[PDB]
Amino acid sequence: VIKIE
Amino acid sequence: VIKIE
Amino acid sequence: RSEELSRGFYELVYPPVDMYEEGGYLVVVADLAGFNKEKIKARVSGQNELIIEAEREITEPGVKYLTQRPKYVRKVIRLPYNVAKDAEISGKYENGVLTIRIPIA
Amino acid sequence: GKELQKRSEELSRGFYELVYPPVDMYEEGGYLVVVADLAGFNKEKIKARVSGQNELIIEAEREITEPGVKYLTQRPKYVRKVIRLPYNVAKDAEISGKYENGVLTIRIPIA
Repeated sequence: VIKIE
Repeated sequence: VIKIE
Repeated sequence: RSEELSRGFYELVYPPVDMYEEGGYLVVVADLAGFNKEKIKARVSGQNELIIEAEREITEPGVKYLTQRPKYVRKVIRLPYNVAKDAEISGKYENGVLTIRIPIA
Repeated sequence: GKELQKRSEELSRGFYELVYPPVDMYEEGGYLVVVADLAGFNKEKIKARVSGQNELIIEAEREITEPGVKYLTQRPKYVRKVIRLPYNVAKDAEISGKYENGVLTIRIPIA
């Protein structure tokens, strides 16, 4: 899963 | 007219 | 699967609105992300119509493959209670959500 | 298409759950940029991944509790948008994601 900053 | 805060 | 709708299509259904009544208030909630707060113009017009209007500059340098996000927004909301002409209506905008609480008389 | 003739009341969370969020996809600076209007979610609930080499999958879940008399119910509780990318994403690609002002912006390196 893409790390949502 | 309505203030969007 | 991946069927891409036209921007013009989204334009006619943007934004999604929830309207409901609790505690003597008509609470209007709209997913309206990516706009400037000072460029969102909402008002109740003629006792029974809530009009939400917004404009934004969409700046995307480079080559477009998909474009669905509208630049202009306009949604007239049938209002149930023909709210009072006089009362103080609240308007907040956070996390892209526009929440408008309208008092009923 | 041509659910445009329905009136707003007749459009439900289910409809918007099919077409949301609206999305812009462009390349600049050797980067695939995917911009989405996903207002009102918790960033620790937004789940984006590239499955295969070609498909960005944007998933998100939120709780909506609106006590009182319902009149309009259009905002999605769930979202699951599948977008086919015009670029092959490396498995080890460093993908960034930001959630600001209700907007999810995903940058994918291609060049």
